[PDB]
Amino acid sequence: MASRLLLNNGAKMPILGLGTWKSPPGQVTEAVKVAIDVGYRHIDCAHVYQNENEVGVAIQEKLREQVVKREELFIVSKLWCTYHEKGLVKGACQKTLSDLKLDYLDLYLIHWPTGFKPGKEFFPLDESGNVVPSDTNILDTWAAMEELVDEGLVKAIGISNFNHLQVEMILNKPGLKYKPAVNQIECHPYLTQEKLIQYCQSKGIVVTAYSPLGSPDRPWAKPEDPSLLEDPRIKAIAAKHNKTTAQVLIRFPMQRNLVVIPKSVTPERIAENFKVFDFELSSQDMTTLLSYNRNWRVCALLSCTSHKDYPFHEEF
Ligand SMILES: NC(=O)c1ccc[n+]([C@@H]2O[C@H](COP(=O)([O-])OP(=O)(O)OC[C@H]3O[C@@H](n4cnc5c(N)ncnc54)[C@H](OP(=O)(O)O)[C@@H]3O)[C@@H](O)[C@H]2O)c1
Ligand SMILES: CC(=O)Oc1ccccc1C(=O)Nc1ncc([N+](=O)[O-])s1
Repeated sequence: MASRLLLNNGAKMPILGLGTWKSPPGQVTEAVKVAIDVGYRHIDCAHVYQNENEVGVAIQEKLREQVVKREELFIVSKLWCTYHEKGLVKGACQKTLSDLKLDYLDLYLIHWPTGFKPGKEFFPLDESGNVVPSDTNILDTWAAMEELVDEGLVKAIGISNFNHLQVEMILNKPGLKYKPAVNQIECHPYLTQEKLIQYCQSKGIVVTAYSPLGSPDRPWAKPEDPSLLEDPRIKAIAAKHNKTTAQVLIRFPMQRNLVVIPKSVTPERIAENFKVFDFELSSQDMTTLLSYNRNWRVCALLSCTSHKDYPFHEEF
């Protein structure tokens, strides 16, 4: 097992990163500092997580402490849906850079394929509970992303929650300058993404697996919901390797050649989640974990099912 994957921009991306969605501003600074100390060199961020300033403080302090050099870190952020208009893309990126206190991002993703009405609401909704869309399309937004590479603001650009037809649309864009480097998608044993992964990987697009532990702190979690961390089949596999269930769930996408980004603000867990390079899941473990697929999504973007670019109508 190698620790980094080669992207189609020629850069290498650490296969393990720290997630920061739901990491409070008052805890994420310590969380990122601890991650850096124990060996994480990839942090997954987003404007919409409302904590990029506090992530940037942690990064800046570790650089000042000479713990790590900038070129050794791989920092990822994401363009929010209200900024899909070509004229707003650069300014959204610069705002993220200012918050993170960085000169450049290693990777900037379109967070969702769906553009939302521009303004001061992350999620403009109407009386039907549906999102107010913007007059944008993914190809024009992609063109604006491409300019950020030429302007040196980001080293790589990519997409998130795009289905394979949406990836194909970009790959066939008239005037395409840069292929997406990464498609970041939800992936875990209840949503195995076999076709979308095979598709992206066949195109040289690296897949990042999000919510690998099943996002147990997701704000919409219900007692009747399944739980990967408490799944007794997965506990059994973990017991066999003398590892925790979290460690199995993190190692699982790694062996499929995916990048994986488990989130924690707990120092012991941040350390524990990193201890995944000292064992291997067997071929049958992998086949068994894949058999648990139920196409069960934590992030289904249910407020946008009528948006023209809603990604989860298609099979994959
Ligand atoms: N592109 C997108 O649209 C998108 C969507 C969702 C997520 N993401 C990214 O993916 C990252 C990870 O996904 P996620 O935050 O949804 O959930 P996740 O990483 O699957 O799970 C996070 C939850 O698991 C807990 N946890 C972490 N390590 C644990 C361990 N060793 N044992 C027991 N519990 C543990 C955390 O608790 P504590 O924090 O309290 O320790 C937190 O409650 C996000 O933070 C974000 O960066 C991206
Ligand atoms: C359904 C709903 O309203 O869930 C919530 C309940 C409480 C607090 C926050 C959310 C929420 O939607 N948070 C998000 N952060 C990032 C998001 N993204 O990237 O799409 S959505």
